[PDB]
Amino acid sequence: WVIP
Amino acid sequence: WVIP
Amino acid sequence: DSCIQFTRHASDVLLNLNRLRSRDILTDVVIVVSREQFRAHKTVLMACSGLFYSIFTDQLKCNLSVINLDPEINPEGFCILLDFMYTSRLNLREGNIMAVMATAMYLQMEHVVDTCRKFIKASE
Amino acid sequence: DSCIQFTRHASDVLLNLNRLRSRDILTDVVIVVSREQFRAHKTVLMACSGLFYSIFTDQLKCNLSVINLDPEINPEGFCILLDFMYTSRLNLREGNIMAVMATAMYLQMEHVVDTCRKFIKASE
Ligand SMILES: O=C1Cc2cc(Nc3nc(Cl)ncc3F)ccc2N1
Ligand SMILES: O=C1Cc2cc(Nc3nc(Cl)ncc3F)ccc2N1
Ligand SMILES: [Cl-]
Ligand SMILES: [Cl-]
Repeated sequence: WVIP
Repeated sequence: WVIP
Repeated sequence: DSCIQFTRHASDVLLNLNRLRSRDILTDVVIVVSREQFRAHKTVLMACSGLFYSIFTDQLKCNLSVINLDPEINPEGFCILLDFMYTSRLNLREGNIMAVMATAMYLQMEHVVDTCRKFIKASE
Repeated sequence: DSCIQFTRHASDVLLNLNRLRSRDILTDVVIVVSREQFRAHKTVLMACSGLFYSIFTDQLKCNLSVINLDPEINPEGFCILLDFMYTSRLNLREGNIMAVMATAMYLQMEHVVDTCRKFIKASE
């Protein structure tokens, strides 16, 4: 999961 | 396009 | 094999599937979550959720155009997860995380259940 | 928004859609390319091809379960492109590049037409  |  | 691969292909496919959903093009099922209705594509739901995969591989249920979820399921939680299926983006907030996690457990969306567990653990 | 994003989601969705195709699950159209037949999902075809997008948004054609392509289309070229739609991988070879490019122009798959043009230019 990432900060888009 | 890339070499997978 | 000796194939070449287009990096952005899968993301571009998913963006186009979400555009078809927006435009109600070739949607083939209505998911009912108490008083709310959500239109979607069975194939996208099966590709994202172990529960929908089991439902639409059943010889009788594969033919239904309406699926009613358990009354304990929160419509906002379902909406957030449906948006995630079609976009890869999850709108996880303090005010919705419990409903989102409960819905993802029911729908059998293991990666979502994983990030919810981690965000909850961080607040404890 | 303040969403989080699961990097591998779109690739995982596409892998599952290809598993449904393998297993002939919820395929809803047959594409005929002379003597050959290919089963697929209309939504995946529309998401990848400008020609299929135009076909399945037409009020009459959206309801067809069989689509016959132009007799000039090469079945191997079509097969290679159908595999690309469901996997992001293109099996481009000296012996098939002309048929693949001609098929991608017909199907309106601009990124494929682009890599074919580049590979052809490199050999000249
Ligand atoms: O957490 C999850 C997400 C998820 C999706 C699927 N989907 C499919 N699985 C296979 Cl093997 N082939 C085709 C599919 F559409 C099954 C189980 C699970 N569990
Ligand atoms: O080279 C290409 C690939 C391609 C795919 C599509 N697909 C869709 N386009 C839109 Cl805007 N919304 C939903 C779709 F399924 C249209 C045109 C083109 N041209
Ligand atoms: Cl997930
Ligand atoms: Cl393309």
